[PDB]
Amino acid sequence: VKNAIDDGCVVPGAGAVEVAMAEALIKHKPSVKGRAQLGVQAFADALLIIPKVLAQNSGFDLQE
Amino acid sequence: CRNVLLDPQLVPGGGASEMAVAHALTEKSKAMTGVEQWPYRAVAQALEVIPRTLIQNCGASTIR
Repeated sequence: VKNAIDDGCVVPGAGAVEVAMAEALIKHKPSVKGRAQLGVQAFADALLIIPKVLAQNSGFDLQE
Repeated sequence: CRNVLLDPQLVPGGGASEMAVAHALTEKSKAMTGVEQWPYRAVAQALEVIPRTLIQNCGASTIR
């Protein structure tokens, strides 16, 4: 709650933020080169762990 | 054709049928009480393993 005082802005979570950010990367090259692109796929799928796994603990299939 | 010709009555099952009996027995075990209820409840459940596996191919948490 110290952070809430620090920043002005608080987002809704539960892996909401993370799917949104991953979606933005997959679609276009952020720098427009192929060299960048090979790490960029890697970066986007790494994020998806946080939401999908809340589903996993509970007992709800991750792809769905 | 030999099935229909024997009995015009037939189940609208589809794995619905194994399931139908499985739940039927669970209801009766509770009502009757008596020394019979524990072995009768055991067989009730055996029948239910089978339609559950059909849902395994489809996805998600089968038991839900």
